This record gives sequence, C-alpha cells and structure tokens, in this order.
Amino acid sequence: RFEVKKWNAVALWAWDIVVDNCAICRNHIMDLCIECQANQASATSEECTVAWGVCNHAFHFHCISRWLKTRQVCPLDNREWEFQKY
Amino acid sequence: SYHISNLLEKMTSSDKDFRFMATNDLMTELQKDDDSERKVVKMILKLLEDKNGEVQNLAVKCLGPLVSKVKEYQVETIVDTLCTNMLSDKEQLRDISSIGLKTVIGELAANVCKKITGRLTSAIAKQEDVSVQLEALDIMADMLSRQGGLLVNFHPSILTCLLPQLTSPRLAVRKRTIIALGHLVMSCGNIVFVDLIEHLLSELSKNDSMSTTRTYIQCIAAISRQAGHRIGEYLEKIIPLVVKFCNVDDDELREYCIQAFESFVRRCPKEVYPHVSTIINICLKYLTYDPNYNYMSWKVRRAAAKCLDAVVSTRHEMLPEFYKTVSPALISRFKEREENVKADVFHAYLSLLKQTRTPLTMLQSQVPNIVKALHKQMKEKSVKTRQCCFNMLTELVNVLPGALTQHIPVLVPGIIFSLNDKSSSSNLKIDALSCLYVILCNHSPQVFHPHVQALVPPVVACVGDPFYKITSEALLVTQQLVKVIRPLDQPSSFDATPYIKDLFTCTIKRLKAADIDQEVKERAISCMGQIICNLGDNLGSDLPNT
Amino acid sequence: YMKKAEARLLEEQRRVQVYLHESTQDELARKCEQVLIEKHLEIFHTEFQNLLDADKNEDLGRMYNLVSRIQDGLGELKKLLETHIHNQGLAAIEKCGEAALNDPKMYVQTVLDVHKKYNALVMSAFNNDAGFVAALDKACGRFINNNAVTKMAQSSSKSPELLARYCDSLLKKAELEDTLNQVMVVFKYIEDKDVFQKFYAKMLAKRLVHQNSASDDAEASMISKLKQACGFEYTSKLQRMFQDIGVSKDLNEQFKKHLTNSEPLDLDFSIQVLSSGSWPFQQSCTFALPSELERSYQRFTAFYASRHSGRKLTWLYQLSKGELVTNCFKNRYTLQASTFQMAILLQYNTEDAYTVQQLTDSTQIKMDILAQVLQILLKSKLLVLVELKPDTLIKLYLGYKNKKLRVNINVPMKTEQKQEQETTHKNIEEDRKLLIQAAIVRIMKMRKVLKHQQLLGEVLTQLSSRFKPRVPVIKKCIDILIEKEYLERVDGEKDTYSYLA
Ligand SMILES: [Zn+2]
Ligand SMILES: [Zn+2]
Ligand SMILES: [Zn+2]
Repeated sequence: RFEVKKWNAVALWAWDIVVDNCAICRNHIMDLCIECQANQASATSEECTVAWGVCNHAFHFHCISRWLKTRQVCPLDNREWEFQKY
Repeated sequence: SYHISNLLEKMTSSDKDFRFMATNDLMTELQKDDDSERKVVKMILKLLEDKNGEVQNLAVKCLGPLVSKVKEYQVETIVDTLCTNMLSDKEQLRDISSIGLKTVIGELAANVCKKITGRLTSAIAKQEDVSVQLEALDIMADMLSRQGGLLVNFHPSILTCLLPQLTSPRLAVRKRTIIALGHLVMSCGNIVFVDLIEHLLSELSKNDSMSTTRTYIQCIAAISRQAGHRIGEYLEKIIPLVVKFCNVDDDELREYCIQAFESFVRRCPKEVYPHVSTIINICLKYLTYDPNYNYMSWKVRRAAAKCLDAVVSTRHEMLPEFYKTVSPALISRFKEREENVKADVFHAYLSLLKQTRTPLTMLQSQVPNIVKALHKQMKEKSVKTRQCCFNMLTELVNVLPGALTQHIPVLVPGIIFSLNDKSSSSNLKIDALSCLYVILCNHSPQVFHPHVQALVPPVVACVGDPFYKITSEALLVTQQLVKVIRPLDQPSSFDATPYIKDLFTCTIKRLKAADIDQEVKERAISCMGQIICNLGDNLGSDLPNT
Repeated sequence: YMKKAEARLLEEQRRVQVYLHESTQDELARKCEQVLIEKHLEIFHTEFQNLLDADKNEDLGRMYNLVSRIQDGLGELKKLLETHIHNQGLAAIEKCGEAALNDPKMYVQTVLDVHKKYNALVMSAFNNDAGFVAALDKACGRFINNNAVTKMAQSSSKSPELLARYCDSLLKKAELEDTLNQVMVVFKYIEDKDVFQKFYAKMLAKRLVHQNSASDDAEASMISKLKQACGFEYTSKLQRMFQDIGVSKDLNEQFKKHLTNSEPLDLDFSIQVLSSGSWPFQQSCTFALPSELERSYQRFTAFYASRHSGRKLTWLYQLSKGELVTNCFKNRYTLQASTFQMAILLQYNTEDAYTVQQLTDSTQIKMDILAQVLQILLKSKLLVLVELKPDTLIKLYLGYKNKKLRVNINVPMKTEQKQEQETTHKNIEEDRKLLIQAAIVRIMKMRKVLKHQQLLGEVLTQLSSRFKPRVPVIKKCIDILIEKEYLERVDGEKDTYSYLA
C-alpha cells in the first residue's frame, strides 16, 4: 500500500494550430523537408533540424529559411520573425 | 554626406540584416555635418525599442563613441531621454536604458553628471518600486566610482537620499546603499563625513530593531575599510558600542562586530593601540565559542581567528604579550573539529611565526607543546590538515634551525606515514618531502642515524614516482640524505654500506633517461655528483660508466 | 648592492646640488646611472629570476625602482615575469591531477589563487604599470585556455564548462559576492564564452524548475554581473525563464482557488508550465501514466483547455517528482522519488515479485532507463533480486530499515551527466556553424561583391566576442551556402563571391 502525498509536475505548452507537422510543408515535423527527402542525401540533409521563434512556432529550419528570403513575417502570426532555438 | 544618408535610410529597411549592417558600419565610422547629428541621435535612441536583440545590443555599444563626437546639447538630451526611459513601465526599456546609461557614464562632464544626479536622487527617494531603486543605486555607485570629486555641491543631497535607505525591508537595497556610502566617503568633504558618522552613532545608540543594528555595524565597517585614516579620530566613541553589542546573544551580530574590530585593527593602526588589549581579549574569549559541543556557530570562531591573525600580523612591538597569552590559546585550539576554523588558526599561528623573525627563547619554550599538538593531527585522514602541519613544521625549522632536536623520534613516523599512503595527493607528498629536506638541512647528522633504515625506503620509492615533481623533490631529499649518512667534515661511526646500492640504483635510472624534464635531469646530475663525492670508495665498476 | 647604489645616487644628487654648478646635474646623473645600473643588467636579470622563484616583494620593488631609470630597460623584466607566471599557472594546474577534471572547485580555486597572488605582486611592487599588467593578462589567458586539464579532455572547452559548474555549485542549496566577482574576472580571459553561456543557462533552468536556489538576490546579482560582462541578448533570453516562472506560480495559485469550488483531489498538486521555445528541455520518453494520477492530469488538462484555446500540453515526466508515504513496511516512512520510481514502485502494493520483461510492458518504459532506475532502487536498500536480464526475477524486500523517517531515494544517474555534456557540446557545434552561416549571409547582403580575405576578416571581427572561428569551418559554411543558392562565384576573376537574391 503506497499513497501519494504530493506531486510536482512539469509541462510544456505549444500552439495547437498545426498537429505535429510543419506549416509551410505539410509533413511531420520530426521528418525531413520536402526538398531534403526528394533530393539525394548530402551535407545539407545533415543539418535538418526544427527551429523555434519568439512567438513559439515550430517549423523546419530549411522551410523557414527559404520563406524568409522574400518575406520577413511569420507565416502563422503577422509579427516579425526572430530565431530563439534550434 | 551621401554615406550617412544611405545608412540612415537603411536603418528603417524592415529587414534585420540591413539594420544590423548599417549600425555596424556607423559604429565603425565613429571609431575612426551638424543637422545630420540630430537625425543619427534620434535613430540611435529609437533603435533601443527594436524588435531584434542584436540591433539593441549594437545601439547600446554605439552609445559609447557617439557622445565623444557630438555637441554637448545632444549629449544632454540623450541623457534626459535615457533617464526618463529608466522610469518607464516596460521591463526591456528599463533594462536597456540602465545599460546605456552605465555605458555613457563609464566612458567620459560636470553638466551631465549634475543632470543625472537630480534624477537619481528623485528615483532613490521614492520607495514604491524596488527595481527602480536598485538600478538607480547601482548607477549612482558607478557614477561615484569615477570623477566623483566634481559633485561637491550635491553631496548633502546624496547623503540625504542615501541615509533613509538603510532601513528598507529589502536587503539588496541596504547592500547597495552601503556600497554607495563607501564610494561617497572615498571622496567627499569634512561636514558630510562628520554628520554621517554621528547619524550612524545616533542610530546605533538606540535599538529600533535587531535587523537595523546589523546593517549599521556593516556600514561602519565598510566606511572604516574605505576611508581609514579619516575615522581614526572617532574610535574612542565607536569601540564601546561594538564592545557592548558583542555581548548580545545573537550569532549573526557577533560576527559583524568581530569583522569591524578586524577592520579597525588593519586599516587604521595608529589610533587603535589603546583598544588592542580589549580587542584581543574579546577575540580570545569568543575563539572557543561552541555551546552545542563538548570535548551555525563556526562563523564567529572564524571571525575571531581572522581578527587575531590581523592583530598579530600588524603589530611588531607586542611580541612578548603575544607569546604570553595568544600562543597557548591557538596551540590548544589546534584540535578544532571544523576544517575552516582549523585552517584559520593555523594561518594565525603561521603569521605569528613569520612575525617572530627575546621572543626566540619563549618560542623555544613553547616548541614541545607545538610538537605534542601536531603529533595527533598528523595522523588524520584530511589532506589539508596534514599540509598545514607540514607547513607549520617547515616555518618553525626556518625560524629556529635546531628546534626539533628532541622530537625527531615522534615526528619521523608522521612524515613516513604521509609519504606512503594511497589517499595522499601530490601536493601532500611534495610538502612532506620539503619539510623532511628542511629538517635534514638544519640538524646535526647524529640524530638521524637511528632512522635511516626507516627513511631510505620511502624516499627511494618517491624517486621512482611517475609524477616528475615528486621525483625532483625526492632527489633533492636524497642529496641531503647522502650528505648526512657519511659526513666528511666531521667524524662518524655510522655504517652506510647497505644503503649505497639503493641510493645509486634509484639515481642512475633517472640519470640515463633521455626523455625526462630538465629539472629532473639537473637534480639527478647533482645527486649523482654528491653520491660519487661522498661514497666513491664503495662503488665498484659503476664509477667508470657513471 | 641595490641599497648601496640607491644611497650612492642620493649622495651624488646632494653633491651636485650643494657644491657644483647646475649644468652638471644631468650629465652626472646619467654617468652615475650608466656606471651603477646599466653595466650589471646581466646580473640583475638572474637576480630578478631568483627573487621571482623565492617570494621577496621588497627586493623586486627596489629593482623596479632602479632599472626604471634606464631607457628601454624594463622589457626583459616584463618577458621574464610573463614566462614565470605562465609556468607557475601550468605547474599549479598540473599538480591537481586526475581529480581536477571532475572537481570544478579545485580548478577554479587554483586559477584564482595564482591570479590573486600575481595581481597583488603587480600592484604592490611594480606600481601598477601598464606593461606588467599586460604581461599578467597574457599569461593568465595562456594558462587558462590551455593546460593539463584541457589536454586530457582533448578540447579547450572544458574550462568554461568547469567555471559554469562552479557557479552552479555556488548558487545551489556575504562571501558569495566576492567569489562571484572573482569568477567574473576569470570569465574575461576565456575565449569560448558561448560554452559557458549555454551551460549556465541549462543549469539555471534546472535550478528554477526544481526550485533549489540559495537565494533570489544572489541570482539577481549574477544576472547583473552577466549584463555587465556579456551583452543584452543573453540576459533577455534568460529573463524569459523568470517570466515563465512567475506566470506558472500565478496560474497555480488561481487553479488552487478554482479547486475550492469542486471535489477536492487526493494529493497536493503543483505544476510548472513552461514555454516550449524558451527552455532547453527535450521531449520525454514514453511512459504509461499510473491510475492514481489520472484525476489530477485530467483536471488540469480540462482547466488549461478552458482558459487557453490553441495551447496543448506536453508533460515532461522525467523532471516531475513528489513524495510517497508508505505503510506496508516495518514502520511508517515518507519517500521522495521521481515519477518513474513511483511507477516502478506503486505498480504493486500487495504483490511481492515481478519479472522485468513484464514490468516494462506494464509501465511502458524503455530498456536503458528502466535498467538504470531499477539499479538505483537496488542500491537504495528498497528492492532485491551485477547484471540485468529480461528473465530476471525481482521481488520487494521486506524488513528494510532507515535511520530517519525522511529519505531521498532520488539520486542522479551516472551516465546522465556524461550524455548531457556530450549533447551540449555537439549542440554548441551546430549552433556555431549556423551563426557562421548567418554572418556570412549578412555581409554578403550588405556588400554585393566581396573577396575572400575581407569576408574572413569581417566574420572573425563580428564573431570575435563569442568564439574564434576556424578557417576550415568558414570554408565549409561558404560551400554549403553556395549549394543552397545564397551566394555564387563570379565567372572569371577567381576567388570572388557575389550575393544572389
Ligand atoms: Zn516543413
Ligand atoms: Zn530540411
Ligand atoms: Zn509565429
């Protein structure tokens, strides 16, 4: 017989706008990019990771990097984009 | 003209890269017109609210070189904008403005300081928000660090705003107020120092609360540390209050009092002589304060030991009194059960020995007590305690060459045990070897004769240690050992035959190595030369090869 | 001889001022100095080295006073002092040995002792001259960045990691300000500041999540010192953790207020809700939630979904702890354990034995983590059956006793620290590569056409304050950016790049 006197829990919150998938490319966030998976493997595919912003949105690094060449605005919210995690 | 205009145009490009590059180029330009200044100043000031941290950092960095190449009016408006942003509502604005203001103050004059002082006084005077108080106090301390002598006319106002802050519920405010008060005292007038001193004395005479007395004692200790000679005229009134407060049954209050006593002893020595006796008496009384143990209270013992060290290390014309009363207390208190307090006691006695360099007769008389106290400590499992004991012995032999003539049979086993121990460290072995070398070099060879059989194996083992410092120390010890075993300037009846082979074999391997450090090579050459000089008649066919 | 020479110089000054013409003063002083000091500089250098070996500050000060009269005579002394300080630092670090690689306090204390001793020597004897200060700084940087400890780890990044670990130990659960200031003085000489920043941030996150700090004022003071030393971006990134802590405590308070108007729960509940992008914690491993904690999880999930719309919660069960009270033992005990320990402990109450192959399926725990937590429990005198097999039988051991009612059976795993350090170092490497790429993109955006050496100089100048980049890394970054159509090589005029929009 064991009883739980108290519990201290830690949780992380993220946006539910997308269900565990990138927004620019509609694939799993933990998988490869569309360009990376369509093209042959190389040194570029090694650095394929997920990127977070101040607005707490998660995209593939390649996807957001390609998006930022022409526009300077986060795809989901119209605020300016700023990298904060890799 | 066109370059500056292009940079200003690019600083609003809605792209972070262009803004960063324009700011970097501008900063490079100012490190190597008139209407253009009114635009670049506004651009720099409004870049502190940017949406990118890198641009804000570049703007703060650019705030430095800017003020040294712009008219005084724009410097004044920059200062005013930063000061009024310091009391804003956004946390980022407050932080960035504080950083920028510190940058502007650090590199730099009388007009801008006068402008800043009023705003800082107004901010500190208010007690509604504590973050603004802390930032303003830090900025004021930074300002008083350098070019603080220009603010002669604002010193009474600075005192008036600083003094009530020593009662605020937050402790950080009190600490920053103490720091600011020390910086103010370092450069100020006579009247401000005076009325500050009597304000502190009046606040100490009454006991409004237990917490305030601690911070007042801390403040007077800080002022004593900072000014020094200027507070020597008021010790006659300062000391009785501290003596009275020492008797209060608060552990935290005693430590501050003893630290204040140490500060008075160290910083102002000329006008502290009359109270030296009572300071010493209080320290001796409180050095053994431990109500929960019989043979958080170690702080007062540490403070007492440090104060005794300070009073011993600074007064040279009182050695007879020291050897009369202080020394037996420390010798009896070598048995502390707390490591830090024991280290402080050992440091105090080491300082006494260094100051000893007649007191020699009394030190000789006290040597047996020191030996009896050290014998129990040398068998402990703590490396620091054994290191302290070995340093103590080394210093004692240094001051008296023949101090340990009758205590070798009880001192050698401790060195032997420390030499061959798996738990011993390299520093402990080096210290033990150095102590053995010093002992051997300052005593007659006859006393060590019954102990050669026990001393040779550990030294020979230390010669072959993988670490080269231990090998060098062992060779240095072996040279003196071979000098002692067969003296040439005196007649001896000792038989050195059995140990010659071991002493030669431990040395020849180091001698012909061709891969060892230079120090080991030189020590091996010297040791082999001494061995050939002192025992050349007993070596066989190895002499030609050597 | 130094005292004799000083007395003779004073006597000559007296002579020439009393009974000689004033035009002879400069010539007599120069001739006396040349005869007395300049001719014995070779002996003075050896004496200087000997006095450096055996600490004698007064003699060093007298020598500094004597040689300062000779034109360009202090350079050799500065070089000798720099070499001596470097050798002393290396020797002091080497004596620590194997223990210094895993004992941050010893390493930092040795460095601080050497620096303090020679800084005091420079102030007291050499009158705080600029050249001697520069020599001390160069020597300090040299033996801090490279030493015996760094050679063992085969990397120069071990020193910032040890400094960060020392700071964490100091700030865990009046003299603290002095040692923090000393650490900040040490931090100036470190060239790889990004490693220190990353490790300090991760350990501060660990302190804040588990609520184990000595005092908040110490943290505020350290943040202020970091602001003074580092930039504004790093402090801005650190402040988000404090903001999230405040938001989390407010949310916990308002949830406790809400729980009054409902059925009370069976346990005391505290929750730390953190932003996913402002904290270094990764996704938790798979874990089957035990039946006793379902009610609290469901209640808080419903509450969070009620207040916030587009937010979903991810639960990190490896950072969650609690207290277990037990009564089916020899006596009454309270147990402090993590969620995994509770899962592998509360899984059976009246049962006595289980098989690990079945326990892992029941609790949905991976192999290595389950093995580590089971061996932690085994070493804790709370479970009995060194090697673990899937068919091994494990049974609860009755009759266990403790010397105190309160027991903390939550001890860190051995492999966890090494894995964390390796992962942090790797992540620093990819971060450095990404920063180099971003900088190259920035300069190519500002300057449309640029050469190679100018680009390298600009990159090193811009990234200097954080780390010193290596040329092969920069070349690899340029090559990978070319493949991604960010910049292209112009036809002809070899070794020249142009930005491509
Ligand atoms: Zn994608
Ligand atoms: Zn990709
Ligand atoms: Zn967004």
